Amino acid sequence: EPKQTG
Amino acid sequence: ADGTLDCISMALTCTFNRWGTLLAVGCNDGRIVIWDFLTRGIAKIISAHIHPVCSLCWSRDGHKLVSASTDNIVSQWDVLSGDCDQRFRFPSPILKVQYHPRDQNKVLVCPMKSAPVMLTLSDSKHVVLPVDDDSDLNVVASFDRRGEYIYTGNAKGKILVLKTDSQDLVASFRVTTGTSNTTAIKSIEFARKGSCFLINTADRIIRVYDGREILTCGRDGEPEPMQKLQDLVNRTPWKKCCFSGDGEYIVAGSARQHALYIWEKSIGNLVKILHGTRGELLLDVAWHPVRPIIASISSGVVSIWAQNQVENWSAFA
Amino acid sequence: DGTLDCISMALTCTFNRWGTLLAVGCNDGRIVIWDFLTRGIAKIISAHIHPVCSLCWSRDGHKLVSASTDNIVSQWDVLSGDCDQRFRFPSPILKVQYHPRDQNKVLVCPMKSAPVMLTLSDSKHVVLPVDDDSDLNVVASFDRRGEYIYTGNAKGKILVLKTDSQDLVASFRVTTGTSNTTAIKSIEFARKGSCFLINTADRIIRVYDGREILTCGRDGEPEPMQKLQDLVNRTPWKKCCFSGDGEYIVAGSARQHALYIWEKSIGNLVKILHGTRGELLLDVAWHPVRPIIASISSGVVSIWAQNQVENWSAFAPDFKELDENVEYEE
Repeated sequence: EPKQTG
Repeated sequence: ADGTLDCISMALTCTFNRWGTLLAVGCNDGRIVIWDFLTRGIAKIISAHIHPVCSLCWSRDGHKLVSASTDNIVSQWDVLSGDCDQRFRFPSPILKVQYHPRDQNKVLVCPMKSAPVMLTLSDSKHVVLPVDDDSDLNVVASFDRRGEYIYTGNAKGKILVLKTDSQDLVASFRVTTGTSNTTAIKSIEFARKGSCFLINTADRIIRVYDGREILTCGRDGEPEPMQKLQDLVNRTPWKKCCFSGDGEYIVAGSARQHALYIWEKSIGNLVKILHGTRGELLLDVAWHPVRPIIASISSGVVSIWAQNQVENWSAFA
Repeated sequence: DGTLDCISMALTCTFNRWGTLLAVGCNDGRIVIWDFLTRGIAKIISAHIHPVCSLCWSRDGHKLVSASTDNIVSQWDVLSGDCDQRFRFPSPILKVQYHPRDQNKVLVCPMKSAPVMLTLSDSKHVVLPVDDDSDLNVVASFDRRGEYIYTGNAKGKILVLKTDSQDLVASFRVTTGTSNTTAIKSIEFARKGSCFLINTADRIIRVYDGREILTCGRDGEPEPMQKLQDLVNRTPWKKCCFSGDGEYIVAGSARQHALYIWEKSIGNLVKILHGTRGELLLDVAWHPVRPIIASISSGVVSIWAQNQVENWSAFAPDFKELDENVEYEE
């Protein structure tokens, strides 16, 4: 379960 | 000093065409911006409304756009020329406009105060659909995938399934909380494959049903959702949700963090969260009909989130 | 103007009918399918052990036909990667081409043999007629509808055959003005309309109306709609093709890594795209429905695109793209 941000 | 801030558009609503080569984007200044995935730039700008456009839908054949403004105006646009084909004046605002997915002579309009109306455009008849108990404040509705049924939902959790042509009630049910209270229906979305759809309710739980189980159940049934999806940690409410193109995932945009949650529909499992830049208000979300691409609008800026398959190679010198 | 970093050792490339995908045949024998929507790889096919020198998409977009340098000709399922069928020829293959209206027929153009048309379901074939008998080097193309097959030989003779019967229904020699012959290096048709072009050893690109040739009939003298050449440098042309609408033509000069673009109607050079000076031009394709052109030089694909007048002269909303590179998987 990843998270990506920006 | 200032100047270009005055005339730069803010994006408010967006939708893909059926093949996902084009993204139509409605703006605060009434314009509709057509953005082209093939060239990665703007193809066309339609000067459409005097006021912000708030709803947009593409016809099946890709040639017409239906749009709604805050003027209570529903217009059809010819995208190649940019010309208006037809305009309607409603009383009370419009929440949503939607083409019949198989016959683009029919449009479903959802006014805020009123009950939903279905237009035939070759001749401009409307026909109000029935509403239960007349909590007709905030009725949302949607065609199912092939457009044989219209599904409506009101502020008291009542969902009607209507025949499209005959307008006759063929199924109904009421969505309740874990405390047997009703919760308001905020949106209905069908997937592009299969027969599942989802509802966003005021109790911050997205429910996924199989429309086959619901017709089976008939008038005042108890069908149970296949999946109930929610933020277990922060209990965020949901601004907007929809299925992936194949119907195996669901994206849901948080109304309180610039964040997109993504679940696998079959096992209800949350697989990732996309965090937008902190502090921005999320306004729309659309999953690409045939690709792992999500468009989202937050604070007037369009974001395309794309997975790109690459191989592992890279340079050494 | 923007190269693809995910593809290496590119050799030939062709768009599918909607220009959402770019099939790239590679020097390592793989076909890499690049996706214009995700700007990433859609599909990798291990197609040969030898370089892939020719590709063609079926009209329904599900099948690819390729040729190696091992003289193999294979049909692939783009979804599964599976090889539906495989043919080995004596002598190598210049060109493979589906019949545009019937993907059960493919046209093969061998180096020293006459052209062959196959049917994939029943593995039968036709060898097509040939004029000068010692033609040997003949290239051929279906027309846009696939009702005729045009051929060109090393002596400048164009045969027009009917695809069903193989009957010569029109023909003409292409003139160097003098009277000396000139070799036909390729025949290409527009996706819209009736025009085709011929690339020739005298470095003049000749545009003909297909109907103007049918009318002229057997051993005619039809005159070119348009004659395109570079009278400054007298440049040879590695590859030519029409825009999807058929009113522009691009031709790639390998000699000076540049693409010339003319109007077909009037004939005047509209623009020249210059790539890097080190590299040798291998292939060029024009997008079927957009002002986009794909280039291969030294195994690198370059996309040249043209957005409309706006893009900020119009004060449009801001668009930002967040790309998540993931590993290619089947």
